[PDB]
Amino acid sequence: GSHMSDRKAVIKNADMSEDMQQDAVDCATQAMEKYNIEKDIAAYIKKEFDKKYNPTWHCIVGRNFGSYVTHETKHFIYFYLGQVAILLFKSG
Amino acid sequence: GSHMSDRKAVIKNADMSEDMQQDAVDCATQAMEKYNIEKDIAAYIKKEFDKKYNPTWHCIVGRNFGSYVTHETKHFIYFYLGQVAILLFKSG
Amino acid sequence: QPKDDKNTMTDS
Amino acid sequence: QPKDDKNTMTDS
Ligand SMILES: [Co+2]
Ligand SMILES: [Co+2]
Repeated sequence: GSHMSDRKAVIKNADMSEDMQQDAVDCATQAMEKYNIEKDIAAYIKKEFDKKYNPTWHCIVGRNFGSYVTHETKHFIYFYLGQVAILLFKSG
Repeated sequence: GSHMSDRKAVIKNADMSEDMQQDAVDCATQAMEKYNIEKDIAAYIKKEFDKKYNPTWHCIVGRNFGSYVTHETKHFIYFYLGQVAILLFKSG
Repeated sequence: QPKDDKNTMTDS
Repeated sequence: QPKDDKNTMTDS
């Protein structure tokens, strides 16, 4: 509820407007304030993005993973919040 | 080139035909025979599935992550090969 | 949870 | 690599 209010956002790779990037960081911050487990954090972010920015989003949250994904233009972000990586993108 | 020929496949969650599940395991096995890094393993699997089973697939490979994703019916698998988890699904 | 959503978590 | 594909890897 406040333990994330000091975490550092580092954008690693984005194809996304600055405003939507900010919203992704804000959403992930909110998720991590509420939830401890990666799957629940990912669920919160995905559902919020489906509401704010239309379906269909997909979210991966974790400390060790690689990915290869396809996304709609201007709808991709990969970033860290503290030591946790978040992949968030729209496809479908 | 042979160091994966003794690894155990454990299906955790699937919405997929038995034959396609077998192909996913086989594909991941081939990928891991060739590539050491999770991102390259994921890329190999995604590209093969796009070819064999049509676009658009997405693949996550790693030891620590959670996810929340949406997929087309009958086109989802989440499994381990040895100690590495593989998420593979079709959306778009 | 919708039928075509999925939620995954790696083992410890 | 296609423009709308992406490849990610976590840091060590
Ligand atoms: Co807090
Ligand atoms: Co080998």
